[PDB]
Amino acid sequence: ILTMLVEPDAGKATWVAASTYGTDTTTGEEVKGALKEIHFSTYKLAAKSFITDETEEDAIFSLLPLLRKRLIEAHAVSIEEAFMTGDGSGKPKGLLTLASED
Amino acid sequence: ILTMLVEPDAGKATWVAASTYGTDTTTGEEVKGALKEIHFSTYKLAAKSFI
Amino acid sequence: VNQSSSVEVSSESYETIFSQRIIRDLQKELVVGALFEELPMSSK
Repeated sequence: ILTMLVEPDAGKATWVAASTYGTDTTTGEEVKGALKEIHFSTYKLAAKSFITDETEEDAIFSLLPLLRKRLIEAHAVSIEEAFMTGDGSGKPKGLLTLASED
Repeated sequence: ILTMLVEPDAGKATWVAASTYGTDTTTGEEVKGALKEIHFSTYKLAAKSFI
Repeated sequence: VNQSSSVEVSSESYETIFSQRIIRDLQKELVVGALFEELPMSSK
């Protein structure tokens, strides 16, 4: 997790009267605030692909370049589908569901 | 004919949960694919003239 | 097409080495075409 502190919101300063002037009340109301925190954590995307010894031999072309590419790609697409509409249960929640929530 | 291989369409990874860490599911589900072929051919045109 | 691979080939045609080596069977033996001598005729 990574927790950062979000500064608390503004609180007004009281308008003291004229009778108050000359008394402890002249100093006015206390303005008091507590820092709040926002927490960041991580989810996981993972995929597996498996060239058997034999497919490699049963092809005129190599076939593992594709695997590794289609591998990296699968991860990129996945972050993407989810960052859009990711429900958020074990997937990153996403901009279009983040919106529904708000 | 000239058959060229077309690469397969995109595949998706599996967001995998906290529960799965340390289990076979941690790694995801297979990203499978298949190359496909496009075959090219020529159809003849002709003309004859005589003088 | 060897589909157990996760990245299979397009069609079996890319899983073969089309080799152009032409072989033929033992082939009948020709015996009487040439046992006989030839008369070089030069007229009908």
